[PDB]
Amino acid sequence: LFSNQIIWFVDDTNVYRVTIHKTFEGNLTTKPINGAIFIFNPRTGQLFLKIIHTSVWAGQKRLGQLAKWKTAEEVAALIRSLPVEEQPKQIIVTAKGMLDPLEVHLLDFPNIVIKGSELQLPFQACLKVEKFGDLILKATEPQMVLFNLYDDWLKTISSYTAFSRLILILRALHVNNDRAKVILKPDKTTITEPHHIWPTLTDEEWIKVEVQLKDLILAD
Ligand SMILES: [Cl-]
Ligand SMILES: [Cl-]
Ligand SMILES: [Cl-]
Repeated sequence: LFSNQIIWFVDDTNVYRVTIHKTFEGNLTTKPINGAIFIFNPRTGQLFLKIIHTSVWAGQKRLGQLAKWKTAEEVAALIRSLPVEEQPKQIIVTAKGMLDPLEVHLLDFPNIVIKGSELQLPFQACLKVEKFGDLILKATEPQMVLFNLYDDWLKTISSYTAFSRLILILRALHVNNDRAKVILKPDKTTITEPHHIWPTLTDEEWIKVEVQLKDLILAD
């Protein structure tokens, strides 16, 4: 996972999003809201966030199915925009419905291996992190935004350790957002830098946090 080969995880979970409301007449209305594709490099921490504006669905039906195809289209478009040296060698998807769309969209890229995964990597949780949630909510058109999901961690820990830390954060936020946010703020003075995603914590603080997040996930 952290070798010389560029690897991307691709998450389509958040592409097609809706709000459901029961009207005064007793029927359900379903209205799309903006979504996002998450494309993540586990070695470097790079995230490509492709915001999906609701206008893309105009006209269309079976939007949850079409979202798999839209995701594959956008992955291919990103790849086309990158020099060959920056293109991934492997694309890993935790949703099985992404496999066939990606295969058909990436026929011009014979070097790229597509595989499925049973890992729990819930980028959905990022919608709970104000930076991402508000950006996605308020967008008025599609756009791509770059992030570094490991902040400054790699100065002192390995990619393996950083990946493990990130997964514990995402899973804990997914399972119990309120308690995870408390765990991640151990002191009144804990802050997150404006250009960071996650709090600035000491090594001792991260040790305790990681154990607490793991325990939270186990308690579900
Ligand atoms: Cl884009
Ligand atoms: Cl490593
Ligand atoms: Cl989870």
